Amino acid sequence: VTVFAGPSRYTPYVPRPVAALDSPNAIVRMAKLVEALEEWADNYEKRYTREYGGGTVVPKVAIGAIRGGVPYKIYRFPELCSIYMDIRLNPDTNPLVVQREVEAVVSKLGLKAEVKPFLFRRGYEAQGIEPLQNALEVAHREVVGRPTERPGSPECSMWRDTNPYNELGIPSLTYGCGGGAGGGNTYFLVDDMLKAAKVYAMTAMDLCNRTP
Amino acid sequence: VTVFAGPSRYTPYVPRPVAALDSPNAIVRMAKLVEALEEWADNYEKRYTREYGGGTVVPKVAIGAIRGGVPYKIYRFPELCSIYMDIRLNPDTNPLVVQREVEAVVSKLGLKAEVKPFLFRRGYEAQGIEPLQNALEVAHREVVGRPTERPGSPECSMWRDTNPYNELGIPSLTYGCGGGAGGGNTYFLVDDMLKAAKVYAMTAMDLCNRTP
Amino acid sequence: MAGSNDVAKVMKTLDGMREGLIQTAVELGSIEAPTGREGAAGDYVYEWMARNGFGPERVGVFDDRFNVVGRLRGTGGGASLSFNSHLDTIMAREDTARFADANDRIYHEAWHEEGRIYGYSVVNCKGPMACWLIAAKALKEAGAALKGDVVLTAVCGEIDCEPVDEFQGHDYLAEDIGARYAISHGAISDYALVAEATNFKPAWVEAGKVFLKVTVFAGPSRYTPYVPRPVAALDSPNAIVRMAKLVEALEEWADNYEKRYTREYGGGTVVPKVAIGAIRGGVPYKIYRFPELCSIYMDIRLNPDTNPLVVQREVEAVVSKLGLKAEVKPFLFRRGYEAQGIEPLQNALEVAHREVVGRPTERPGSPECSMWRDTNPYNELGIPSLTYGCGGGAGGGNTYFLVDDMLKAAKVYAMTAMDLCNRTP
Ligand SMILES: O=C(O)c1cc([N+](=O)[O-])ccc1O
Ligand SMILES: O=C(O)c1cc([N+](=O)[O-])ccc1O
Ligand SMILES: O=C(O)c1cc([N+](=O)[O-])ccc1O
Ligand SMILES: [Mn+2]
Repeated sequence: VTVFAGPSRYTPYVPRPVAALDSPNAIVRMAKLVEALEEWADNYEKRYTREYGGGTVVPKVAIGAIRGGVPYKIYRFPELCSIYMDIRLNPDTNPLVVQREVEAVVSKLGLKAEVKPFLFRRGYEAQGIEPLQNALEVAHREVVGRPTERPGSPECSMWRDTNPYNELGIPSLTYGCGGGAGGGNTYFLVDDMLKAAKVYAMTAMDLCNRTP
Repeated sequence: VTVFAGPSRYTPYVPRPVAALDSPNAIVRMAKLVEALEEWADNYEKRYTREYGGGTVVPKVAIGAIRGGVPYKIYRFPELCSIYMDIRLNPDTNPLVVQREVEAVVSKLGLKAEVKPFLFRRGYEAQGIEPLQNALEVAHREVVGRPTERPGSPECSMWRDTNPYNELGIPSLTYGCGGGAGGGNTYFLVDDMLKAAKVYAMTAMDLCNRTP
Repeated sequence: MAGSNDVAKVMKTLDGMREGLIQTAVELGSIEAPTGREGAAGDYVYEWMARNGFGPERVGVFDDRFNVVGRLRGTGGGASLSFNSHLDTIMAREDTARFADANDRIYHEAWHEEGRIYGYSVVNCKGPMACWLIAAKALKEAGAALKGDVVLTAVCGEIDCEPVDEFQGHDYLAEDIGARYAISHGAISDYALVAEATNFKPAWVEAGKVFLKVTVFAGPSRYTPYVPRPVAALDSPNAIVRMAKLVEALEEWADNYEKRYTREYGGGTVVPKVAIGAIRGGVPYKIYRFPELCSIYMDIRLNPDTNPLVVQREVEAVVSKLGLKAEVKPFLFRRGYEAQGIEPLQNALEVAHREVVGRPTERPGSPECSMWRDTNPYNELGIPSLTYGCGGGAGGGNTYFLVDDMLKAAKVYAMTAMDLCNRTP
């Protein structure tokens, strides 16, 4: 998201006082856009929460980077300033819909901006997962002792490589020990790692002996 | 000015909703510092305006650059974010005093920050300027036709190379045709350029024939 | 003010760091680091400050010639004090053109024999540098209460090397990329103490300087079998010969220059001196024709109130009185300053000095007020600054410090900080 302003002025000529949204300094305007975008994000994750058999997807939003202009030439404030947003999608959300929502936040503030997508990947729920699901379930109850529980939302609402497999028709799930690093967990119990390796092996012995 | 926050979280784990000033995303907190610094800046130029024989100094403030973190790794928001400020000084202001004021703005918001100077240069009013002043005045009245006026404040309140000369004991002023580029003027009238070259020449013929 | 009971604790700590003080000086003095190659010395100080948690920054114009700046941060609301010394040393092993034996030992090395530390690199200037490094370490480890920051500034290029003619850029610069660069790019503070060797005598006046290149003209060039003889020296076609005459006229001017421009300031009495530091003309590998020109290079110190153009005209007159044609061209100008508003640092130091050294401070020796030290950049930029350390100056030239004296200076440095850094700006 690049917000435009201007005209550029050498610091001894900058007009003051001026309303934030009218500032010639694009950094100043962006700061106002950021709090509007944070509230939009607060409501986004709730509006687009969606439950699937494979888990509940809670799609979140973060502002991951900002810049404008360059640190080694600061005697003129920037005519532009960019923000970089990570916006997670549930499998059923079109990226263009999200872009218009953001274009609208900007429009409500009366700002001139460019909202440009530079990454798009689709999320998927597995189709025909039952054989792997079952093979794993059997192994899990043997090694861990109880039925499996429904996954925590953050671990359903990220990017993991189940997506490429699913996209290409290889039914796929994710499973391992410990809390996610995004959490952030910083360790594994050696005993749990051993448990997992056992589950992985058992899963293989079931599944790899079926005829396709 | 670097604002600190954290802890870093993978986008699917970001806590919402959170008050801006309590946000784990330093960019979010920074937006809030930017508003406080913009108000402080509106008042700074008035509080430190000061009138001298060589002109009236109106010292301004601009935020010239912002960044955090990097655009090519945005899946975790930054724990820090930096701002880069141009703060003009009248010849009589200690830089450390200004730093304390900026640290105070930060403190009033309950933020943890580093306010670190990376540039300091002094401004000067000329001493013992009269002979040059006089030669120039005379030449100016012959070529332009009326007396010189007191300069516009932005042209007194910037950085020009009169400062190194005055610092080193060489009485020095600035003088030319047209509006300043920080203005921003984008052309000169050839007639005005010719007038200046005449004023320069006459100034030289007077002054360089005076005894030191 | 200085703490009552918190001083004794810090002093005790300093008594226990004596050998650490010694090794630091010796290791530091041992590094080959003449002006132009202080890189390695900077690297040492950076990792020393880093280990002791002063969070150093490299602040420089080149990646191999830089200043090192760290801080000992205070609780809040106090005055800042800089401690400053320089990383370069005087003699390079290269320099057979100014010294009779460029490769002595005292010129390049540093060792602890007897409870003394020998070496020009220690007198100027790693001895005093070690002192405040240790003082800072003591303050930090003793948990001394300081409201203000202590800024630790180790600079490059203090020694008066300057570029001229075909000698340009990285290899020949000094002061332009040293302290004044560091201060201009962050190393600012309320007051500054420059640790160089005075003898426990504070100085807060220093001299400026103007360097003149004087080229005398003659001619016409003649192949040696054609040179006209006999001719009065001042009429010689050989510019070398005429210069020889100008040289004794300039030496006479110099004997009187220093006396005429002696001036007494509160910060010390300035006796500004003159030396001819170099001569050349023309080239050694083509001597079959004498030169039509010959240049001389003069170091002329200025008191704080003398315009360099005034001095240039005096030299031009000397040339004129001999009936010679010459170009007197300046290729270096720096101003000297007396500290303004120095009293708080003066007082903090005075009290400390009397606790440790035992007697009042005396007025400084003239050469130490009439030289170039890094007080000039600090004062030029509005940071009141004085000089103070142990031992005799290398310009003397002294060649050693007493360890007992170094321990004393480090103690004086600490007390000064404990006083000053708790005053309100
Ligand atoms: O699987 C994860 O937890 C995970 C976390 C991050 N991250 O916190 O940035 C990135 C990729 C991951 O797979
Ligand atoms: O002299 C000026 O007007 C001037 C303007 C800028 N600027 O607008 O960035 C910089 C240097 C200047 O001298
Ligand atoms: O500080 C000094 O004593 C000093 C001496 C010389 N020198 O003797 O050539 C040069 C630079 C100095 O700072
Ligand atoms: Mn020195």
